[PDB]
Amino acid sequence: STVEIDFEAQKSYLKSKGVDLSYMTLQEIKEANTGSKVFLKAKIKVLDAMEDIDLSIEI
Amino acid sequence: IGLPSINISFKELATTVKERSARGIIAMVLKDAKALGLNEIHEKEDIPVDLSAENKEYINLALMGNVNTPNKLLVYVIEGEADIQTALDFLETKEFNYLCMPKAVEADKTAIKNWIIKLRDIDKVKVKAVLGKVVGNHEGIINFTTEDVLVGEKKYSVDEFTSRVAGLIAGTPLSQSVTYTKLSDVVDIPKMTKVDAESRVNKGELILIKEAGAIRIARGVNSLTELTAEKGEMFQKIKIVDTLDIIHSDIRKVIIDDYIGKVTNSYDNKCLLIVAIKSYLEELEKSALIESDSTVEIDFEAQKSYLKSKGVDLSYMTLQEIKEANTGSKVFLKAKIKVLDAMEDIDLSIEI
Amino acid sequence: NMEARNVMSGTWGELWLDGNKVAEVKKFQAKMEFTKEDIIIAGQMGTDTKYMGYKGKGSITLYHVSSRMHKLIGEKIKRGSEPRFVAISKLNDPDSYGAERIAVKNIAFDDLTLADWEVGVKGEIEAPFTFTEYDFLDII
Amino acid sequence: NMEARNVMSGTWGELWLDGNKVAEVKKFQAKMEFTKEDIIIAGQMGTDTKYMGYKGKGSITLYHVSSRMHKLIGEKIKRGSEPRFVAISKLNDPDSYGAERIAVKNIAFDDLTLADWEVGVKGEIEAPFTFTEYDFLDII
Amino acid sequence: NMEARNVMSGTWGELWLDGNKVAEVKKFQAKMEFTKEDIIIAGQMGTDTKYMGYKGKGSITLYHVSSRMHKLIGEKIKRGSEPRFVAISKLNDPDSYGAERIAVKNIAFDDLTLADWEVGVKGEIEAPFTFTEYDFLDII
Amino acid sequence: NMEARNVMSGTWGELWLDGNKVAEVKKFQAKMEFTKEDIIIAGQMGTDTKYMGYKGKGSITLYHVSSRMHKLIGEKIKRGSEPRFVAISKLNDPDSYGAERIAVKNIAFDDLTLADWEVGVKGEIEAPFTFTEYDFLDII
Amino acid sequence: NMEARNVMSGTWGELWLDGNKVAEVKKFQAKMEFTKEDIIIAGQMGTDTKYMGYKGKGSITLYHVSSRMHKLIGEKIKRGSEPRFVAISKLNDPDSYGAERIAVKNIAFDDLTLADWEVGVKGEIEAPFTFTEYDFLDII
Amino acid sequence: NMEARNVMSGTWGELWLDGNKVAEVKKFQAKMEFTKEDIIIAGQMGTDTKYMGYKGKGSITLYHVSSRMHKLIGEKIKRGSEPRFVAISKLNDPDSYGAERIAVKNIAFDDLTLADWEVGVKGEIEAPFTFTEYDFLDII
Repeated sequence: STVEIDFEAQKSYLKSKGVDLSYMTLQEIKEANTGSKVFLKAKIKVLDAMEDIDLSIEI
Repeated sequence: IGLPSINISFKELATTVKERSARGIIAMVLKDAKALGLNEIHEKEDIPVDLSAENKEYINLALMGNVNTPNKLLVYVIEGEADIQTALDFLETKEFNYLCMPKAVEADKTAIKNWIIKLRDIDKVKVKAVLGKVVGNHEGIINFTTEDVLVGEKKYSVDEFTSRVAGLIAGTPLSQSVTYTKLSDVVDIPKMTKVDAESRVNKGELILIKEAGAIRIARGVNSLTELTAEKGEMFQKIKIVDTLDIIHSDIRKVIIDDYIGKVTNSYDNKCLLIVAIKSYLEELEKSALIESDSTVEIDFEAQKSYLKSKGVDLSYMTLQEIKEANTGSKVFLKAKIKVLDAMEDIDLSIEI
Repeated sequence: NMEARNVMSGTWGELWLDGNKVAEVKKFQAKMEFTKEDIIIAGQMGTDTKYMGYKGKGSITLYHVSSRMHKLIGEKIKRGSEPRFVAISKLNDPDSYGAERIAVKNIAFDDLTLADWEVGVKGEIEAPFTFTEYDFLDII
Repeated sequence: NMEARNVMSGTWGELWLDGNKVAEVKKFQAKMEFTKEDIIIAGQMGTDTKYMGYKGKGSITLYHVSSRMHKLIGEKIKRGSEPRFVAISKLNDPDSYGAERIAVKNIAFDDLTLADWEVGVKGEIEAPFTFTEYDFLDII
Repeated sequence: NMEARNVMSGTWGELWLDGNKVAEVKKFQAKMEFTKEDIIIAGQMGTDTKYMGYKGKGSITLYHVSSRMHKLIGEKIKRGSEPRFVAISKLNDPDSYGAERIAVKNIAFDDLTLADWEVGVKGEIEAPFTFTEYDFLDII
Repeated sequence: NMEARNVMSGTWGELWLDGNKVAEVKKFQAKMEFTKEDIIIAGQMGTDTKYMGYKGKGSITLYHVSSRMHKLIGEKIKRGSEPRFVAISKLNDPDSYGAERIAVKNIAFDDLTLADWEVGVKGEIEAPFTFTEYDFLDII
Repeated sequence: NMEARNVMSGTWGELWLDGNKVAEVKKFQAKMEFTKEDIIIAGQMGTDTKYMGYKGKGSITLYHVSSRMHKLIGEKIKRGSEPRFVAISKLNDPDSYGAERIAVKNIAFDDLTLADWEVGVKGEIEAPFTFTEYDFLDII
Repeated sequence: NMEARNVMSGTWGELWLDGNKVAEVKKFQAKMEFTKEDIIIAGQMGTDTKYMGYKGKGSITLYHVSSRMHKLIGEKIKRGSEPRFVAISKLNDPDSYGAERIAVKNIAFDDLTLADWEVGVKGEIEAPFTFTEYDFLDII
């Protein structure tokens, strides 16, 4: 499972504030200040329990 | 989503289907009024229902196969009163190994032979055709001359059984050869003598024969009969041509995918390409398809001849200078490999 | 025939690792060490040897400019899969007779440097490895 | 593309230990050493290897300003309970392409220096450790 | 917050041995070295460790002014009785945040220097030891 | 052909005992032994054999983290019943061709360890057994 | 899931012998051994077993600081009586899940050591025994 | 006259088992043992012998890369049949005089290993056997 900075959301927020995105490195966008907001994202996987069983028998 | 399902079913034992194969694509051309266009068949059960029973039996013969069933079968169907060249033009795009047409007249056979030879010699695509009665002198085409074969009380003509022959060839692993492989489904063939069969094999035909209490392929040769200084006898075997075509296809694939129009033509990139080809050959050697100690190297003589043709002053030039000289957009290479053949003749002298 | 100008200088060295050119390389080295066994033969005072094989050893040193080795091997090394690479070394001195270009194959690295820094010191990374095969291109 | 300015300098390094910034740090290092086993194969002259795992090693050096390690581990180590920590190392040189920020996890220290002083010498502390995990952030 | 003035200097160090102040002390050092055991866990590539205990090691260096160590341990060492001592170390730099005062207990020395002189050289004595316990006074 | 990467490493093993995963397993053995009878014929110099029967033997080694074996056996042996168990072993190296899963059935243990400790030594348990039949779930 | 810290260290063991704490203990063992009989059936290849009985074995090791064993035994063996003893062992690692306390009952010692010394060697005592039953007081 | 180069190295051996090449072989043994009877005569001091018969013994060792032995044996032992095998071993050192090829016939294996793994150790299989006759194909 992973946790990381949500880059697309941060870029959209910075664009909404009206700052210029041209001539800016990726690290500059990633580390840019966003007032008091924080953007994050993650990924997990959850398993399920046995509930249906199909058995085929050849006699 | 409903209630939890716990079902136990009882049923009778089912026959085990023959194992699939990783290689071998056959292209089939058929004439029927419905289900026109290209069709795909991975499993014998999946056949278009509206097709005629005779075409279905042809497809079943193709899917019979050998120790493994052929990887997949491409079926192209046309209504009728349609030129074979339209099917050929469509089939140029697709990829396949062997092609057969059960219902070819001599004109169709000539057209298919010319198409195959043009693809192999000009289009640089290595494909093969199994034809009934063609005297072509090319390693691409295989001439199967055996008439009136009985398969379960039904008579199949010489053009009709090419489907079974192509399926048998496609189902053979690369290690083995089709020499002396027996057909359990065939029950009888017309009588032939040893001398006649030997002369037919000498003329470049693949035939059926009765031997060791069964019916089996006499020999696995193609139709090439005229040998030049550089061609040689090794080119008359199906297995050798098959492995050579696989090598050609793989090398052309990697070369086109990674280097044509992709990188500048510098000496370093030539060395990188040499390394890639050598690594592929090493993998092939590990797989035991070819013998060890294969080499890949810059072709010095061809590059020197090209530079001379371009008119540059070759005098007062060191060997390294010529080796690393710019050559426009051309690359010259050469290699050396070795391939083996299977056992086919044995002499045992016994002293009593 | 032997002149001091013909001694090859290491400044004219170039390296390709996994098909990509490295520009921060500082030194490259690869060697084969033979395995020998001592054998004493009756009637002979001097001891002889029998040759068994070899082990390939080498190392790379480069300036710390980018995280090249992390992306090469880290996650796979955790997951349990060990990758193998091919390196190409070239040495072409203008005042020498010719060039020398050797390809080293089946390379397996010995470690992965995560962090190494000291205040007032520039960055450097050393990476030892082992190999099994090699090929000759452009010998002298 | 390679210029001399792009080499990262150790003076631009920072370290967080247990979530607290340490400003007296002198150098930081972290290391994974692969375990390898020789395997000889019939018919082959070159000896190959099998990858078995790794051991994580590292060290910290810092100026003697306060009692950090004492408070971190002393009483607990005496009692018989061994703590584990997380370190975060950052390397951000303005002349380089970007930053590097790696987190090292499951750190267990190797010793505890109680006192070390000599007349006419400034105080320093070296602390080795072991670790088993890490994560990549801000990889160049 | 971190200034070069705050680094503690060893000239401001004092030592008490067996309740008496030593004035010729040159350097004092005491450390605890942990004992670890490697443990391999199925399914994990990184090797972990188990903490089992520690050993206390240290040493004292002082100018040769008086026969302090002879009177401390000689006759008892012959007779078969090994004495144990308590040492107090203090470090108070005027430009530091505070002082550091540790007591080392259950000290057993490693040897007793009878004579060591060379013409044209001043006298010095080094005395390694081992300990088991310690206590914290005036931490920073 | 054989690659050095294809040799299975034992770190990638797993064990289920009576349906519960055993995370502290160290090694697992299981082997079938065949009994032979010598055949000697008067007038013939050679000697031949015929198979008589077979038997199964093996053992388990664990790290000592809990009282698993005492709970598993409990009072069953004391009261006089005949407890039998089923074990499942898996070996799945990512670099090998595939997995290998075997079920070992009808297991009877040889003894039970109550206490086995020493100062300065980490604890382990060894448990031999015998069995009668086996099944192959995953083959390679 | 298993951690390296959960392995019990033997330095945390304790022993009570006849109600008196033994501070000089070095190691303790106690094991129950089961006896088996092979079952062979004509016409079947496989061989099976059934349990027959059990027996208890163990031993103790002590540092030699006093004559504890002689006072414990006394003249009871010489006078022809049959003395028996009770032992309680505890293992309580702070980093583990819990404690494990077992009572071993009906102990008969195997021998008595009167003197075993050598110049330059520190003394130890070894005492094997047999027992018949046991009780569990704390389960981990 | 003998040279050190003429001693055969075991890296150049090859094995065929039931017509299939075994690329993971590690070592191969095959030996014929003769049985003797002592002859003693009254009135004479010396003791003489006569031959009685012979027997064959050997073993194989493999790297664990697949389940070759289980597929080779299968259920043949369990079903009560008596399986036998043929092995061919070749030794062809380039520096020796020639090759040596032997066929070992009527092989009966002694046991079957189902699982034998340990954390941090690479896997191997050992398979002893007995045989009755042999043929020589290439003599050096």
